[PDB]
Amino acid sequence: RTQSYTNSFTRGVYYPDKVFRSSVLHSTQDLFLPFFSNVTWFHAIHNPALPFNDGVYFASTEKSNIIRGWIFGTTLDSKTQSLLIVNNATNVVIKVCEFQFCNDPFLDVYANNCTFEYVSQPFLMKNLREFVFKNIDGYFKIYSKHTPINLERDLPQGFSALEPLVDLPIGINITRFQTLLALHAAAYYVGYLQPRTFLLKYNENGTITDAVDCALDPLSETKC
Amino acid sequence: TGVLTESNKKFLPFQQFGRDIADTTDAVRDPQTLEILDITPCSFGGVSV
Ligand SMILES: *[C@@H]1O[C@H](CO)[C@@H](O)[C@H](O)[C@H]1NC(C)=O
Ligand SMILES: *[C@@H]1O[C@H](CO)[C@@H](O)[C@H](O)[C@H]1NC(C)=O
Repeated sequence: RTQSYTNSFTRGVYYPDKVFRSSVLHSTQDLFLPFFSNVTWFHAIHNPALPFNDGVYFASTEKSNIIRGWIFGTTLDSKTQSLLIVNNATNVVIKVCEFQFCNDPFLDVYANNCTFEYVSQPFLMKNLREFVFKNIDGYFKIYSKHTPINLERDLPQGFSALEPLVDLPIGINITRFQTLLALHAAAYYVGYLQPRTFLLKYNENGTITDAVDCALDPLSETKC
Repeated sequence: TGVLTESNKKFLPFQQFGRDIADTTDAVRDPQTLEILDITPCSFGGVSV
């Protein structure tokens, strides 16, 4: 696949807690995406997998209903730990698949252990639409979280929010990371999170409007 | 301890509490029915003779 490069452009600020705050300049220390970082612009037409290095910021600008799910796991081959997420559009199941189910992974359309059968709602949800994800492993419970957006560019100028979506309390030692396409051209972005201190700005609503990365440049250190 | 009243604050559906600067709760969500109710301690002050 084609490995292009793009800067992150102050995108990926997320809610760190389940607590309403209003008009408070609260400063948090969580695993965020650093400002102006080289995210990758994988053009999927061709395939080894991606690392999961303390959380993966996933973004995709597809509208034609191509992106489906991911195979967050460790080794994905056989007989090992193999507790791999079989994250899908609605079936977020933690089956040990041993070998690769659904043939080679392209989602064709036209024994050991039988545990952790977690089943939930539709996980995700008229010209363009951008999906933003911030999958962290964290402390035991995997946090997967999604926000919408209106305008679509190559990670455009603006600030967004999080609205956390699921809180699955299962998953052990995820290091490798995959992506499902729809084959009967994806162009998705991948960013890697690092432990940094942020300074979040709320408003009269409960809404993070701005953020300051407290170790980017000395002006931001003065502001923090 | 405190008085309770209805709230005009619009909680997001994933939020539960509301915190203050001194780490005390400002508003809480009722667990039985989904309504937001404020937290404010009862009236107090000094007494001068
Ligand atoms: C991201 O990595 C590529 C790899 O060579 C590099 O060319 C680019 O300058 C990096 N972006 C930075 C340092 O902002
Ligand atoms: C807070 O949310 C309400 C509900 O939509 C909105 O009408 C109001 O303008 C918001 N306050 C702002 C944007 O300052």
